[PDB]
Amino acid sequence: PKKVLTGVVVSDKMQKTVTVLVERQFPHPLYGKVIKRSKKYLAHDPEEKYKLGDVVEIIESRPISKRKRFRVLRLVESGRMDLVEKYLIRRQNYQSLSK
Amino acid sequence: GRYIGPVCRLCRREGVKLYLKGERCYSPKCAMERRPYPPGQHGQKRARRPSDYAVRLREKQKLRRIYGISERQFRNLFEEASKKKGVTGSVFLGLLESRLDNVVYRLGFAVSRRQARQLVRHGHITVNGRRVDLPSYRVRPGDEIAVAEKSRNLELIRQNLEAMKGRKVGPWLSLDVEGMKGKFLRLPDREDLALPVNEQLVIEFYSR
Amino acid sequence: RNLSALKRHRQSLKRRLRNKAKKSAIKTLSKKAIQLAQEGKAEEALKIMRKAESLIDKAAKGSTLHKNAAARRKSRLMRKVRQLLEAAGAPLIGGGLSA
Amino acid sequence: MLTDPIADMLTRIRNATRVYKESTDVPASRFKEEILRILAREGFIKGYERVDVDGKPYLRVYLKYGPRRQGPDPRPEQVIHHIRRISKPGRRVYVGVKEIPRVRRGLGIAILSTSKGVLTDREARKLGVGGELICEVW
Amino acid sequence: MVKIRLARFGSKHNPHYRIVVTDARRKRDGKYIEKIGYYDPRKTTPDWLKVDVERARYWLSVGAQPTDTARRLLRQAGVFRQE
Amino acid sequence: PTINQLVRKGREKVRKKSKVPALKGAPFRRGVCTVVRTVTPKKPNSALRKVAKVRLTSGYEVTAYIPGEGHNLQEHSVVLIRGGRVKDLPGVRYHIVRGVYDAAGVKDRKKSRSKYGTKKPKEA
RNA sequence: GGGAUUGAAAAUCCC
RNA sequence: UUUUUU
RNA sequence: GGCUAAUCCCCCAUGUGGACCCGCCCCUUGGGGUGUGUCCAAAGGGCUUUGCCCGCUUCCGGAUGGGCCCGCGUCCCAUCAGCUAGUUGGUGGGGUAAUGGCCCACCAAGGCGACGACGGGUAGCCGGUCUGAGAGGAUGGCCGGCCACAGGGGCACUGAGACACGGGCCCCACUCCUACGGGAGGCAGCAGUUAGGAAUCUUCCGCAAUGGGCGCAAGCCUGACGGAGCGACGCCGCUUGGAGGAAGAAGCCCUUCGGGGUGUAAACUCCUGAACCCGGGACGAAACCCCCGACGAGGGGACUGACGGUACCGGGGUAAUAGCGCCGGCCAACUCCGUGCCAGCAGCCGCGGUAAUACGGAGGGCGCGAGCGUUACCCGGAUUCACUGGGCGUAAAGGGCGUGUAGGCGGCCUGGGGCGUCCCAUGUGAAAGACCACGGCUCAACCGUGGGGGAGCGUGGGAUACGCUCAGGCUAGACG
Ligand SMILES: [Mg+2]
Ligand SMILES: [Mg+2]
Ligand SMILES: [Mg+2]
Ligand SMILES: [Mg+2]
Ligand SMILES: [Mg+2]
Ligand SMILES: [Mg+2]
Ligand SMILES: [Mg+2]
Ligand SMILES: [Mg+2]
Ligand SMILES: [Mg+2]
Ligand SMILES: [Mg+2]
Ligand SMILES: [Mg+2]
Ligand SMILES: [Mg+2]
Ligand SMILES: [Mg+2]
Ligand SMILES: [Mg+2]
Ligand SMILES: [Mg+2]
Ligand SMILES: [Mg+2]
Ligand SMILES: [Mg+2]
Ligand SMILES: [Mg+2]
Ligand SMILES: [Mg+2]
Ligand SMILES: [Mg+2]
Ligand SMILES: [Mg+2]
Ligand SMILES: [Mg+2]
Ligand SMILES: [Mg+2]
Ligand SMILES: [Mg+2]
Ligand SMILES: [Mg+2]
Ligand SMILES: [Mg+2]
Ligand SMILES: [Mg+2]
Ligand SMILES: [Mg+2]
Ligand SMILES: [Mg+2]
Ligand SMILES: [Mg+2]
Ligand SMILES: [Mg+2]
Ligand SMILES: [Mg+2]
Ligand SMILES: [Mg+2]
Ligand SMILES: [Mg+2]
Ligand SMILES: [Mg+2]
Ligand SMILES: [Mg+2]
Ligand SMILES: [Mg+2]
Ligand SMILES: [Mg+2]
Ligand SMILES: [Mg+2]
Ligand SMILES: [Mg+2]
Ligand SMILES: [Mg+2]
Ligand SMILES: [Mg+2]
Ligand SMILES: [Mg+2]
Ligand SMILES: [Mg+2]
Ligand SMILES: [Mg+2]
Ligand SMILES: [Mg+2]
Ligand SMILES: [Mg+2]
Ligand SMILES: [Mg+2]
Ligand SMILES: [Mg+2]
Ligand SMILES: [Mg+2]
Ligand SMILES: [Mg+2]
Ligand SMILES: [Mg+2]
Ligand SMILES: [Mg+2]
Ligand SMILES: [Mg+2]
Ligand SMILES: [Mg+2]
Ligand SMILES: [Mg+2]
Ligand SMILES: [Mg+2]
Ligand SMILES: [Mg+2]
Ligand SMILES: [Mg+2]
Ligand SMILES: [Mg+2]
Ligand SMILES: [Mg+2]
Ligand SMILES: [Mg+2]
Ligand SMILES: [Mg+2]
Ligand SMILES: [Mg+2]
Ligand SMILES: [Mg+2]
Ligand SMILES: [Mg+2]
Ligand SMILES: [Mg+2]
Ligand SMILES: [Mg+2]
Ligand SMILES: [Mg+2]
Ligand SMILES: [Mg+2]
Ligand SMILES: [Mg+2]
Ligand SMILES: [Mg+2]
Ligand SMILES: [Mg+2]
Ligand SMILES: [Mg+2]
Ligand SMILES: [Mg+2]
Ligand SMILES: [Mg+2]
Ligand SMILES: [Mg+2]
Ligand SMILES: [Mg+2]
Ligand SMILES: [Mg+2]
Ligand SMILES: [Mg+2]
Ligand SMILES: [Mg+2]
Ligand SMILES: [Mg+2]
Ligand SMILES: [Mg+2]
Ligand SMILES: [Mg+2]
Ligand SMILES: [Mg+2]
Ligand SMILES: [Mg+2]
Ligand SMILES: [Mg+2]
Ligand SMILES: [Mg+2]
Ligand SMILES: [Mg+2]
Ligand SMILES: [Mg+2]
Ligand SMILES: [Mg+2]
Ligand SMILES: [Mg+2]
Ligand SMILES: [Mg+2]
Ligand SMILES: [Mg+2]
Ligand SMILES: [Mg+2]
Ligand SMILES: [Mg+2]
Ligand SMILES: [Mg+2]
Ligand SMILES: [Mg+2]
Ligand SMILES: [Mg+2]
Ligand SMILES: [Mg+2]
Ligand SMILES: [Mg+2]
Ligand SMILES: [Mg+2]
Ligand SMILES: [Mg+2]
Ligand SMILES: [Mg+2]
Ligand SMILES: [Mg+2]
Ligand SMILES: [Mg+2]
Ligand SMILES: [Mg+2]
Ligand SMILES: [Mg+2]
Ligand SMILES: [Mg+2]
Ligand SMILES: [Mg+2]
Ligand SMILES: [Mg+2]
Ligand SMILES: [Mg+2]
Ligand SMILES: [Mg+2]
Ligand SMILES: [Mg+2]
Ligand SMILES: [Mg+2]
Ligand SMILES: [Mg+2]
Ligand SMILES: [Mg+2]
Ligand SMILES: [Mg+2]
Ligand SMILES: [Mg+2]
Ligand SMILES: [Mg+2]
Ligand SMILES: [Mg+2]
Ligand SMILES: [Mg+2]
Ligand SMILES: [Mg+2]
Ligand SMILES: [Mg+2]
Ligand SMILES: [Mg+2]
Ligand SMILES: [Mg+2]
Ligand SMILES: [Mg+2]
Ligand SMILES: [Mg+2]
Ligand SMILES: [Mg+2]
Ligand SMILES: [Mg+2]
Ligand SMILES: [Mg+2]
Ligand SMILES: [Zn+2]
Repeated sequence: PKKVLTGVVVSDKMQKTVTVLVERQFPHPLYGKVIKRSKKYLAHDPEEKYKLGDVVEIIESRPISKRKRFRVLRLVESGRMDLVEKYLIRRQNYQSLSK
Repeated sequence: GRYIGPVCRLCRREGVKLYLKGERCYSPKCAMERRPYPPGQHGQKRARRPSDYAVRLREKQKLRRIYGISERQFRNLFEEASKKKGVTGSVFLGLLESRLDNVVYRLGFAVSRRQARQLVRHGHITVNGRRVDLPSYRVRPGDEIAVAEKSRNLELIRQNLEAMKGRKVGPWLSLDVEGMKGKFLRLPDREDLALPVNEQLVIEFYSR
Repeated sequence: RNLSALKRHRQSLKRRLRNKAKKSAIKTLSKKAIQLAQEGKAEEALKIMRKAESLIDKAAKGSTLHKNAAARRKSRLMRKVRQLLEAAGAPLIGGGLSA
Repeated sequence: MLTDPIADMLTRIRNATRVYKESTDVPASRFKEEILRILAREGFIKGYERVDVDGKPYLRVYLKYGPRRQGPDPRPEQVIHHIRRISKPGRRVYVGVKEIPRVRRGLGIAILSTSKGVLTDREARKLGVGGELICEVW
Repeated sequence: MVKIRLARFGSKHNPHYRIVVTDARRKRDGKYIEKIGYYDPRKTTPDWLKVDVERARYWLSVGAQPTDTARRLLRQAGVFRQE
Repeated sequence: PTINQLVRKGREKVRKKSKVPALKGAPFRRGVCTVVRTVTPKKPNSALRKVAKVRLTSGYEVTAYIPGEGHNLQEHSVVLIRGGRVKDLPGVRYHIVRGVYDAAGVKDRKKSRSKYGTKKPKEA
């Protein structure tokens, strides 16, 4: 089975490429509670179909570039920017906590 | 090499008759006769109430010294029994009673444990027709423990089997006295043994 | 001292010269053929491209190009010629390529 | 807002038994009602019944206790000696069917919520399913 | 070339072999593809040779190559007997 | 600490510091003596305890206790260091092995001869 | 370095 | 002043 | 500079077939078929020389080994907080077996980070191992698997495979030869030397076994391997005797001076017989090969030991090494003399300044015993980093207070989905180890055969209470 993931597009800004953010849930190995990690995958979008906020399935593929080993399978759900703004706000908080 | 030295001195320190001497632990000379107090300069002094450890220690020695075994083989035997299914207590005993050297004694081929040890070590003992010169060898149930016909004319063997005419044998043993054969029928039970030892004290010695 | 696996190094250098030279001719004819395609001369480019192909598949017979390495060059060659021949096309010889 | 309604209910019962209340109200929820059913079946409470209190539904829980005891401190033995929430919010506890515990060497229960419903441990092992471990009761 | 050969699993002066399928390039005692029997040269037990013929016959179909010894044993369990 | 807190920060394994910087954590280390002294001990006791400064093959210079009733240790003798402190002298963390290269064993020692490094005598 | 001194020492005192 | 609270 | 052979190199041919451009068909990333066009094959040798054996060529498939890619897991420091220019993506190209910024040209301006980027420190990883009731902690020697390296650094060539330990080139450090112009090296292979170090072996035998390379074979090579040697370094088995023997010798020790102790211990009586001598004397070894049969099946037959004259069997046969630690409490074992805060002991608490069971010796006793102690290190006791399993009024610990970002957490009812969670099946979880059973060395250690277990993840099927999510409703929280 080629691994299939489902995440949300957070970056339009490349050519023929979208950044998909894929959340994950699991119990902590020692302390047990359900914890929530999330990793960004660089997915291949040859037709520039998919846009910001689109929740898409992502599928393990033959390497397209560096950092690119997945293609966009299909659009599960379109246009939820709430997920994007959660990630935007977070990235924006990093401008404090320096000096 | 196991403990080699005075013995009817250990009869004394345990406060119980130890039959390692063979005969004369029966005759009124065992020194458990008219000297039941422990050896040394402070033997006749009033003993102090023993520590909870002191009790458990003297009880294992009571058992180990009876079978004439080094702590090494003794401890290995015990750790073996705590793994096998069944009561760690009794199983331990059945393993010491399965030692060939002890079996030879129990069968009355030799007077003492120590003498039975020398008879095995010197090849006078047959197991199922073959010679076995290892005292630690474990006897299985059903095996025939006989006297090698090379030594069947030896006066020490005819001596011990002379006194064995009509004497009864353990309910887990049986022997033919003329052909000098003998059989290990089954493992002995806790009840089968009259040993003056509380095993639960020995299990508790190794808990620490 | 003086192990006679030195003989292996001796032969190494002979094979070096054989392989080296075969490939030099491959490259020199391919560029010659592509040049003529770029210059519109259809017959001459084909007549040369055939020798390049023959030279390629011949180098695969030995241990020079043995693999699909031969097909790469053949594929890339025929592609470039037919495309470069898309400038007043008229593929005269038509020998190498397909109808 | 209430934080963990189940532990809240378990505690309402816990605190009420230590002063030997006859009854105690807990805010009404179906899931809570399914816990109360297992306890009522298992003999830890006389039982429960729905009831309104100022318009809003509640659940009266009718506790039970032992016989009055002999000299000093006549207060009876408890039927519920120990009630303890296990899988709380902020650390959730699920067990497979082989990971289901033996509570007080069989003399207690462990109320499991399973895909086949809220079951005691015995019922769940017999049904052959695991799930979220709600509490020990013994 | 995949081969059928013996690997030593006894102790010193107590050899015991595992008739074994492995690539000829691994160590004699190292990782192998399948165990297809055993061999006790000193014949200490009533059964000191076993094969599972039908499995040995498989590896010969796909081109395993037995040692002179492995073949001598496979012939004993009759891998090649054809009547 | 809430479970969440344990997920965020977690417990911290306690790092045990070594009481004996005999480097390479070796069982012994040999050195050459610098001084041989006699030092007054801590409060509840009084004596003249024999010690020695030692340059070690570890690159260290430390004091070491000379066990036994008498010693042949001089300013320049070479010795082997054991480890284990002398309670009642401060800053003395290592002992000296008696019966090693230049530190003779204790003469006329008849009871505990493994320690203090003396052989077995004959009885006529 | 020995006496006084203290349970014994420091100190102090005496050849 | 220092050890020892018997 | 010159001659020459070939299973060396090349050209033409035959095209089973394959390769490539294009078209079409089916599949769906570059998989399979098809048409036209183009391009591509080869090598001989041996005999029992009319037939067979060893090879050669193109293609399809199998088998084995491997390259590359992905999910998840993988130590410490935040007194490392911002990092990034081929850096992130794109188009075209180069390269390779093959994807890919792997490299290149041009275009866009991205990519990563508090879920720990970047930097620093440390370190091969795993099966397993030690420990622990477990959860965990620690560790990665030997054996097995993967990786990386071959004096340090870089690079390629040959080839199915290498960027190659005992192959090549270059730079650097070092040693050796040097006619000073220039050369040769590379034990982290086996042994062995030297240096460091508390410390780690034989410059051994053998190709008989197993395995590897080449050869039709005979055979050759193999410090892989199989054996021997040294070291109580570990484990296991074994001996230093057994039975009789005084209300009890001498000596030593204590003493109430009566006696008590070492102690059946010795002496001595009887018996056995570790060592050692003598004779016999292995398994590990049956194929390859030869003969019959067709060089098959099958049968038949012959040669082949390092260990080693070792194991083992039989005969003879001698009473024949004991040590080390401790005895104030924890902790089993106590008295005398010596010494007087000295000499010394001490793991901690503490002993010793004139009666010390704590120092030193003796007698005695306790504990182990070919060992026994010590030091170092690891886990344990330690619920003393507390998931199991701790805490913060006065013992270590509530931030001086608010506002609020991220995050964690979320009242009652219905429905959808089924992500978490649960069940079934199935694949995987190498071997060894661990566990149970039986068996082989006289036992054991050791070894063999069989059996069972297993968290995790893949896949298919299912359940929906709870948590998640989407849709709807309520008013007990909150707000107005
Ligand atoms: Mg999502
Ligand atoms: Mg875009
Ligand atoms: Mg994690
Ligand atoms: Mg963990
Ligand atoms: Mg856990
Ligand atoms: Mg697609
Ligand atoms: Mg789909
Ligand atoms: Mg997010
Ligand atoms: Mg047991
Ligand atoms: Mg049981
Ligand atoms: Mg009897
Ligand atoms: Mg019986
Ligand atoms: Mg234990
Ligand atoms: Mg050379
Ligand atoms: Mg050659
Ligand atoms: Mg040119
Ligand atoms: Mg041509
Ligand atoms: Mg090549
Ligand atoms: Mg819990
Ligand atoms: Mg599970
Ligand atoms: Mg349980
Ligand atoms: Mg549990
Ligand atoms: Mg069932
Ligand atoms: Mg390999
Ligand atoms: Mg098999
Ligand atoms: Mg057979
Ligand atoms: Mg068979
Ligand atoms: Mg061979
Ligand atoms: Mg066949
Ligand atoms: Mg037939
Ligand atoms: Mg973590
Ligand atoms: Mg977190
Ligand atoms: Mg931490
Ligand atoms: Mg260090
Ligand atoms: Mg230094
Ligand atoms: Mg240094
Ligand atoms: Mg110490
Ligand atoms: Mg004053
Ligand atoms: Mg006091
Ligand atoms: Mg010439
Ligand atoms: Mg020439
Ligand atoms: Mg041709
Ligand atoms: Mg054709
Ligand atoms: Mg086209
Ligand atoms: Mg054609
Ligand atoms: Mg050729
Ligand atoms: Mg011919
Ligand atoms: Mg001919
Ligand atoms: Mg000819
Ligand atoms: Mg394959
Ligand atoms: Mg493969
Ligand atoms: Mg560190
Ligand atoms: Mg970066
Ligand atoms: Mg940089
Ligand atoms: Mg750069
Ligand atoms: Mg490209
Ligand atoms: Mg290549
Ligand atoms: Mg490509
Ligand atoms: Mg462009
Ligand atoms: Mg992350
Ligand atoms: Mg994030
Ligand atoms: Mg680094
Ligand atoms: Mg390192
Ligand atoms: Mg264990
Ligand atoms: Mg760990
Ligand atoms: Mg480690
Ligand atoms: Mg680890
Ligand atoms: Mg590790
Ligand atoms: Mg080694
Ligand atoms: Mg191992
Ligand atoms: Mg080995
Ligand atoms: Mg390894
Ligand atoms: Mg791998
Ligand atoms: Mg390197
Ligand atoms: Mg290098
Ligand atoms: Mg080749
Ligand atoms: Mg390499
Ligand atoms: Mg390399
Ligand atoms: Mg070398
Ligand atoms: Mg060389
Ligand atoms: Mg050279
Ligand atoms: Mg140094
Ligand atoms: Mg040195
Ligand atoms: Mg060796
Ligand atoms: Mg061959
Ligand atoms: Mg021939
Ligand atoms: Mg040679
Ligand atoms: Mg070897
Ligand atoms: Mg031993
Ligand atoms: Mg005697
Ligand atoms: Mg005899
Ligand atoms: Mg043989
Ligand atoms: Mg034979
Ligand atoms: Mg041969
Ligand atoms: Mg013939
Ligand atoms: Mg045959
Ligand atoms: Mg004999
Ligand atoms: Mg004697
Ligand atoms: Mg005591
Ligand atoms: Mg001492
Ligand atoms: Mg005196
Ligand atoms: Mg005195
Ligand atoms: Mg006193
Ligand atoms: Mg004393
Ligand atoms: Mg003393
Ligand atoms: Mg003594
Ligand atoms: Mg030791
Ligand atoms: Mg510790
Ligand atoms: Mg702990
Ligand atoms: Mg601490
Ligand atoms: Mg806790
Ligand atoms: Mg519990
Ligand atoms: Mg605490
Ligand atoms: Mg609090
Ligand atoms: Mg205070
Ligand atoms: Mg405050
Ligand atoms: Mg607030
Ligand atoms: Mg919020
Ligand atoms: Mg909720
Ligand atoms: Mg939520
Ligand atoms: Mg639903
Ligand atoms: Mg639907
Ligand atoms: Mg599901
Ligand atoms: Mg499974
Ligand atoms: Mg396994
Ligand atoms: Mg374990
Ligand atoms: Mg057996
Ligand atoms: Mg299973
Ligand atoms: Mg599934
Ligand atoms: Mg309203
Ligand atoms: Mg209001
Ligand atoms: Zn007696």
